Amino acid sequence: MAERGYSFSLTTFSPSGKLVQIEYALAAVAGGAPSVGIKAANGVVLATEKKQKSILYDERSVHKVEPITKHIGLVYSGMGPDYRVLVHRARKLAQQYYLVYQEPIPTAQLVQRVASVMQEYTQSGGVRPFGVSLLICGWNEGRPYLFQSDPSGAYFAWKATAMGKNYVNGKTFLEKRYNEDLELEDAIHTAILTLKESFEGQMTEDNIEVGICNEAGFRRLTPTEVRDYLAAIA
Amino acid sequence: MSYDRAITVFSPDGHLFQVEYAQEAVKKGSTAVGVRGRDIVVLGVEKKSVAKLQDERTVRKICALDDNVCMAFAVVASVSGLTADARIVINRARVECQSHRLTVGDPVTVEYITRYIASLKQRYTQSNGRRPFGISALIVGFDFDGTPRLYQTDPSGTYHAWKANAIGRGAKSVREFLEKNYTDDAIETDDLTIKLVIKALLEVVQSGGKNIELAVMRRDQPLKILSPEEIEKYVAEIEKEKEENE
Amino acid sequence: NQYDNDVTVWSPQGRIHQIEYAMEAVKQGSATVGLKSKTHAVLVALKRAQSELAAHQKKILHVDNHIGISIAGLTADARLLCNFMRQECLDSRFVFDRPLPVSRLVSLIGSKTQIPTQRYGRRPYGVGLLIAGYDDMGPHVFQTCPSANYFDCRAMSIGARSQSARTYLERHMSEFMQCNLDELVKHGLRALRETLPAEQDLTTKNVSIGIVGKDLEFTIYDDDDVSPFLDGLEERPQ
Amino acid sequence: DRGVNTFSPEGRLFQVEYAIEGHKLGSTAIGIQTSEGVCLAVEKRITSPLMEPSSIEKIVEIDAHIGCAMSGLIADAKTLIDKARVETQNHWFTYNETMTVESVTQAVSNLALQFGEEDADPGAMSRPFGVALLFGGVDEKGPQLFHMDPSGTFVQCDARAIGSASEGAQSSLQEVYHKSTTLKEAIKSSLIILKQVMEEKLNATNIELATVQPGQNFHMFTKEELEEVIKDI
Amino acid sequence: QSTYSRQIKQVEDDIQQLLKKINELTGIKESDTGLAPPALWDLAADKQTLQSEQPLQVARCTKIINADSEDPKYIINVKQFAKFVVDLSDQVAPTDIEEGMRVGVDRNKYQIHIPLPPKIDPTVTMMQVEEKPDVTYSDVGGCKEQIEKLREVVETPLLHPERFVNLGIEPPKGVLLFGPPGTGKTLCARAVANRTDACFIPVIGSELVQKYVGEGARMVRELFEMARTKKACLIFFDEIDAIGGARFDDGAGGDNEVQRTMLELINQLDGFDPRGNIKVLMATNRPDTLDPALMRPGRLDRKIEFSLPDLEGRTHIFKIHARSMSVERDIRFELLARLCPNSTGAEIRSVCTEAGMFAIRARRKIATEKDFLEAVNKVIKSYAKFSATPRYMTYN
Amino acid sequence: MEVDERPTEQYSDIGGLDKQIQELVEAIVLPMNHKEKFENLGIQPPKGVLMYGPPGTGKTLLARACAAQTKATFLKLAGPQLVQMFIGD
Amino acid sequence: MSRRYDSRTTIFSPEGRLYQVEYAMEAIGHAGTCLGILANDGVLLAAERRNIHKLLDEVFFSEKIYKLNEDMACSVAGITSDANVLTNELRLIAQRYLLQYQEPIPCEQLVTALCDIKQAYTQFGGKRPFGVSLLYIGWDKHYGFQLYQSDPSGNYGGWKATCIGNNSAAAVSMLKQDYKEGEMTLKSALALAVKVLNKTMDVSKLSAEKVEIATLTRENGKTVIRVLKQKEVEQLIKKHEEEEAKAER
Repeated sequence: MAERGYSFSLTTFSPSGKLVQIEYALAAVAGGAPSVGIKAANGVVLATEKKQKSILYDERSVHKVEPITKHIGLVYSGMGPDYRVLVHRARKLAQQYYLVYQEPIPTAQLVQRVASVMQEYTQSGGVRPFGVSLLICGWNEGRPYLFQSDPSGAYFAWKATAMGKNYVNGKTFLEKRYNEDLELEDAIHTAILTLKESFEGQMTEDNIEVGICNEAGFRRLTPTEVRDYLAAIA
Repeated sequence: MSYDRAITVFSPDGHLFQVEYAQEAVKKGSTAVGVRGRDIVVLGVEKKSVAKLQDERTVRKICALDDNVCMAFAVVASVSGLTADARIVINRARVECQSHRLTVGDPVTVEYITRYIASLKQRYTQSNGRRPFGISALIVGFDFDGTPRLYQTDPSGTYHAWKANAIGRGAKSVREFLEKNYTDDAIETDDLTIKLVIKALLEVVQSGGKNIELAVMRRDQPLKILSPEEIEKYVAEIEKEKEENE
Repeated sequence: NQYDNDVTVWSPQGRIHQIEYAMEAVKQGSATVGLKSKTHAVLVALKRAQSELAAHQKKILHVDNHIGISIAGLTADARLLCNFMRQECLDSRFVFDRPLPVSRLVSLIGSKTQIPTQRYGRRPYGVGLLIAGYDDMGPHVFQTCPSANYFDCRAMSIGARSQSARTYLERHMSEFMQCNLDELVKHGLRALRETLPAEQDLTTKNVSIGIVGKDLEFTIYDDDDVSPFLDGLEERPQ
Repeated sequence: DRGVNTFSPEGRLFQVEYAIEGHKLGSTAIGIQTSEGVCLAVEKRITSPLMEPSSIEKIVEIDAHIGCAMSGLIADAKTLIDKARVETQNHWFTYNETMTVESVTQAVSNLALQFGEEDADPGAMSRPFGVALLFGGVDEKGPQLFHMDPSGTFVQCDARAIGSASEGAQSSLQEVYHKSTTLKEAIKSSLIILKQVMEEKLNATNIELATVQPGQNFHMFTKEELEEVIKDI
Repeated sequence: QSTYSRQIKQVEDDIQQLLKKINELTGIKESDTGLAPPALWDLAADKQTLQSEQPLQVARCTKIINADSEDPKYIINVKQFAKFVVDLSDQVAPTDIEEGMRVGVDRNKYQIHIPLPPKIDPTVTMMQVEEKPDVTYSDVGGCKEQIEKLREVVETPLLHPERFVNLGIEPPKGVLLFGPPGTGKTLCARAVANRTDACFIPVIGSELVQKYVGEGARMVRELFEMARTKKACLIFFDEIDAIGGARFDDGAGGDNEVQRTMLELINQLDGFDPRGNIKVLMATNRPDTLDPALMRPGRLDRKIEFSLPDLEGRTHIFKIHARSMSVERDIRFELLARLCPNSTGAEIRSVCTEAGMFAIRARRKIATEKDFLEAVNKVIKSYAKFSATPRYMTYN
Repeated sequence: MEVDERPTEQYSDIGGLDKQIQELVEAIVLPMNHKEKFENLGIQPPKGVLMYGPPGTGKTLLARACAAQTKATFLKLAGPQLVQMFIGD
Repeated sequence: MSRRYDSRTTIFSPEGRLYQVEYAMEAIGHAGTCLGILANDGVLLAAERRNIHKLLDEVFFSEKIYKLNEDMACSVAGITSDANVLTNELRLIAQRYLLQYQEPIPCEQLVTALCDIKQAYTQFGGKRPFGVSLLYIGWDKHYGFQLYQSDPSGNYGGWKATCIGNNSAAAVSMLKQDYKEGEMTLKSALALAVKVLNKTMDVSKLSAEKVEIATLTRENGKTVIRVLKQKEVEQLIKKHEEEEAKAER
């Protein structure tokens, strides 16, 4: 018939360069799942916590490592429903680029467009902005790239960053550590070790999920493979 | 126009909280005096806030709504600067003025603008998301009869014809200071009207003719905004004169 | 308080407090009696005026020459429903060409007046309508409330202590169908006084008469054109 | 906000009851219906001797044959007049007859109560109007004065006055005027109550009087003709 | 005046210092306050020192308990706040020692020497009742209908309960006073009190609510009981929007305080025994802003109308106010009354008085017609405007 | 609070609502005197009765009236009295 | 409920002005600073990014200064989030006006149009006004070289050297002190720009990663808008060392 309810601003400016209600959203991604992203400089590899901690996981396509398109993949930390819309929206955006350019959407561009809805939800009454942060990968310009889009809509540029449990501590360890000039196989080994540092508990292959982006294209690594990398390194 | 509370609720006073709050919002658009002559109807505004790294155009309380109607704003208060909320009333007022030029192509009437504005403020009450206004405008302009017009409107929704009116820093107070200065000679002499506007602004502002910018508008010619430099020459003589009437 | 102004707070009986207020609004408004026969429908309404140098406001309003309405309550709330009832009846007449039944029309009015009772932050209306109509079956007087709830009566009276008027009506219920146009008014007059104190009876200029049928076209009698219909009344039946 | 659905247990709105108090601070308007015309009186509110009575009016034209004088809150009157003016002109093309004084008053009366705190549209409001309007004009049924009020009710009146004290200004008018009388005596009767209820006293730039006869158009009075009506207070 | 003020400042300082020494030093200089008639009393006074019955200690009898074994037992509360049980007075009547009665008991033996006048059992209720003046009808404007009902409801049943029996109803337990403020309701109320010869006890609702609620409960009960002792009385509760406000309790607001005090008053209205011929009079803005819960309409009886003066109505008050005053006028009472808008009675009454203050300004000593004309114009604007809150958004 | 009867205001002050009167006289007065019967049938004597409704119906009117007439041991307790300004006293 | 709250977004407050508009200015204070300076043959924008982090990859090299058009440039002072929406509105307006006009977009015209949207939200719609003040730099023929400043309050200003973002009062005076009316040329002005950014930051140390510098210089027949690569800015960071001496002397 019609709906009203809540249509006045719910968000008030705090002197910090951010609003109060968005700041709270960033704590939400912190209590979210561990996800790590490191740019290997010959592809980008992104790794995420497979589990939602029930430890019955049986993945064959239900992943949180998802190809949007030919060379873009997304792994996230935070909310499930909020993420599904970003994935559906991302394909429409990538393709929007694919129609005009005949190449899909660069990392920078995809970020600008996803970011505008996340802010929209803030300023408006009767909505709340996402609780999701994205680790976005891509191969554009002849270089691998990795961007971080936060639940606010702000963007921070990162060659390596960590999300989930102990995210803050995660960023400083990466800032010092981050590597480049890595072979594909090595890319996986470094990524898994960084995931060990963020994520607690058991890792086997139904606890962590890995996806790689390189020249051939983004794909999502089979549960057998992840296991071989995990064992290999200290 | 979307909210989820009423914009105002009535009182047994018979005042509108939002219109009175708006009156202070329009004194943010500082003090403006306008006097009506025989052939040049003149308004002048307080503060240009010159620092010679700025432009003079951007701070204006003088706004051209058409090229033969112009207005300067305020009402009552003493509250802080800000051009902007007043500027918004101008942006509505300028469409309102322009739509009439489409309808009647001769120099459009002052009366039309003031009436539309009173009704415009009541209407905003009705919508829950719309912020009301309550301002005073010094409408200046010419008819198709070629006779001078200076009209003024109030937050009470009421417009009156006048030979001199001032608004700002106490609306009744700047107006009364002009009532003293007025004589019958003043309005026919072209020269005399200009001095009235400058004595009123010179009261609330320090070192005018840098904070006094005034425009004359004419029967045959459109809006002319005078340079400040030629206004300062007047301020020096006129301030001599201002002490005399007091 | 503010939990009684909310249209989203209810009693443990399951009654919204805002609907309850809205029924009373009628009751503070002046008494109107609406009766039917098998040839006519009569609307008798009690007037008011501001001054002795003034004529009284018709509480009988003109819709069509086959249907007519009488108001009791707030005039401004009345006028929105009035703009709605005129729009629907005229529609019916162009498209269907049937001299619209009363019974179909009131049910749609019931839908609209119900909408503010469900809305948050919007008040119900609070005017009572006795709608008189004449269709090919014969006359009906339907009464629609500030809620959906509508009545098909032979005679009804609504307003102050209206229960007492019904008693006179019930004693002469059968008679109404036999009686004439002239008498139906006189039986209305005799009901209308029961609502008011027994210290007072009606007068010529506080009575408005609205006559409906298709054996006659719609008429409003004001303050001095009331007199022919008025003669024949009994002073306070108890 | 604080309740704008507010009913008393008697069964009327508090908000409507609040609306009258606003009228009382505002301007004063007298409308008298005569057999020989309708005369309309209104307060101009002088406060400088520089405000020109010919150039500005508060007796305004609904049609070229119909006038309305306003009282109470000025902003509120303007909104009712602009919708009423168009309704009237549109009526004239269609019927080719002047609009009854009653016909225009009914339309404006719809706007007075329709308020509610939330679900508001232009046809609704956030608070009821506190203006009473005296619509006076001459039609084919003769000269009529219809009165519209803040409660959004229309009533025929042969004399109504509303102003500083609505009931007060009407009680002075009840003593003087008689129902059927000459134009000069009706014009005199309008001025006389007006100065006594007000703080302000009778002048020729203090008040504005315009008279509509039947068989005439609406005429707004000239400087001289306004001064002629002042000699008989 | 900077140099001139220092001189004056120093000269006072020195003179002032010297004064301190003189005052202290002189004193009363070893004199006796009693003088000559108390000398005989000194000898008495000494006999009393020897005596055990002097000094008495004031106490109050709290409760009547019988398990009698000497002469009737009563428990009194001593003002050192030790409870002691004492026995029937040494020679005075048992009918003088009652519950809630004051008694003088010996300091050394603790038995009732003599009973004393009653009541000192609450501390707070005694404080809450204040002074009583009388103003008469002359001084209070109007002889109107609104004025007339106040008398008929209050004066007639209390003065003669006979009239009220004849009709076949009881003299009101309750009575309701309503009308907006600034009309002289309190003034009218004082005026009927003298005629009736019915004592009026004024009470303030603002004292009743307090931080911790319970004090106001005991106060209200104690207050009814005191009034009950008085015969043909009125308890007039003025300026109440506690026992006078809206029915609602938030449950973390000052609204809790209101609800306990109201709730005991309901118990009192019915009574432990009924209250035939006892009136409580309550002032509210209008009866629709008063509880449907505290208002249990049979007991409250008549609601007496007072309403905001009309234009005709204010013409009437103004003749009374003017006539009472000493004024020399040429202009008439009706003109000036029509001059005023519908606002309040209070502006129009102030005109009569303001014309007298303009006379001192004018350099007369009594008013004149021109002072009168000046007073209407300033007064209408001044009092009405420059007041009231500029919000009625976001309240309960 | 200590026993001493509270007066009758009579049940023949309220006509109608007869059914309701029967429930009050049975409930309150009978288990007090006639505890033996409440035990005989097999029930405990009540821990009380709550009288609720809209103001002025006679909820209090019946209880006080009936209790005096029958003769009962009457304690006079008032809820607001019990609350005090000293904390938990 | 919703009727028992305050936030005074569309409703005027006791102040005579809305809370939401005044609060937006506070958020702008603790976010990265943007300045525009005037030169004789160009105009330039210099900005501090919202990233205080020690490691940036440069995925998007516009994280503060976005070049809208080939005739215009903007900066962001405030929250990057409200900027994202605004950036997309600007790429359309700036190019639309140009399709019609065939003349480099006037700096004034752009801001007044934009400011109208900023005020629209606060007045109606029940949305808060954007937490971003945008600093527009452009060139049109009839004013010359320009800098205009945009607010959430719908206030515009015609400037020759101004700064908005963090510690703005200091910043505008510092730009006035070093740079008078029409004094300094484009190259020497780029140095001046970095010098004020080094002093005024939310968090100290000025680096290539923390700064982005943009030039409007009119080339041979076209007005060229470029965002300088990290490499070029670095040559200006040493130039900014030289500039500190030069202001004093």
